[PDB]
Amino acid sequence: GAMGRSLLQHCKPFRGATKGCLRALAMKFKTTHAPPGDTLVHAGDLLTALYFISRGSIEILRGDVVVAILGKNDIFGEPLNLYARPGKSNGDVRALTYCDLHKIHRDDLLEVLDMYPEFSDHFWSSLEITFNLRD
Repeated sequence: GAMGRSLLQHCKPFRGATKGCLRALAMKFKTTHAPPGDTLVHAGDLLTALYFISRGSIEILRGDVVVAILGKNDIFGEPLNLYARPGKSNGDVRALTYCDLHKIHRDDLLEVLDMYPEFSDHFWSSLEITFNLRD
């Protein structure tokens, strides 16, 4: 489907997902369309979603200082497989330009990966989170 094809643009983490696995992931991902200036994550928020940027630019702030710019195929959040509870964000995440993001909630991603344990190992090993927001 269209979402599955969109997710494949994030090459390495989705490499090797079978049709059933990619379909199950795609059903839980949503496309977020953020206009300039919209804040996607506030400092201190629980890190309950993983974000893949499809296009557009994102500002990461620590305090009110811009500390990173993320763009196409960059990823932000925290690895979801390391703790039973979500961490809190060390920074604000805001759109610089119009942005299209693929967003999956933590609970939904972990539930899908329950059904695909070998893919889950590949996913967390090959995920290279561009900006780890864990405080």
